[PDB]
Amino acid sequence: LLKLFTTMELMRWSTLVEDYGMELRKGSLESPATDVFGSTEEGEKRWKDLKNRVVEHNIRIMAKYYTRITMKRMAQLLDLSVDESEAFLSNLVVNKTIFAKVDRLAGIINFQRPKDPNNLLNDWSQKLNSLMSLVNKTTHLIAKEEMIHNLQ
Amino acid sequence: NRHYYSITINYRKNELEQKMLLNLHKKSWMEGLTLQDYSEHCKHNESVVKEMLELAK
Repeated sequence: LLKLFTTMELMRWSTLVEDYGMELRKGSLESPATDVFGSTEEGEKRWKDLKNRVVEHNIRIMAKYYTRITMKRMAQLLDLSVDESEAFLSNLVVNKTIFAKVDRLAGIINFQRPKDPNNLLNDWSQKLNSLMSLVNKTTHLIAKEEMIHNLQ
Repeated sequence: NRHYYSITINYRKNELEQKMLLNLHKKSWMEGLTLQDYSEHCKHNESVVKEMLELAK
């Protein structure tokens, strides 16, 4: 649960293989894992849908970051094919990846770098940067000016 | 006005009232560090006032 909680480091599911396997083996707790695999196809749908759901979820986590993990490298670190990464992109176009950048030339993607209107976006960055510099500059200024009063 | 008259009124203002009330009122129309709301409207020239520029046209 805490690994599914937030800020998911891209982790190996082979580490989850022994977790789910002994999660079938032990009858100490959560005995109906064999009931999760109860139907011949349904637990397989839960399983491929499960690996699918986390392998989309972590992409939505690193999609917050603009750090550009360069998905041709990511498909190599994931040890999975880029064709099912195109299938992952078919899950992304219905998962609304619609604000992104792909390449005919490269295979590296960008989740950002919009058209960037300077009357909107660099407007906004310049606004909160300048203003927060001004008023954060304002407060501890007079506050430390009150702190030096107590040394007298 | 019969049986009932009036008297003139003048004032007095010393320089502490003058400059205290004056910088009090200019400061009541100015900002704290005073550089604060400048870039705000400089960049509302890019966000808001462009609409008022088109409506002006």
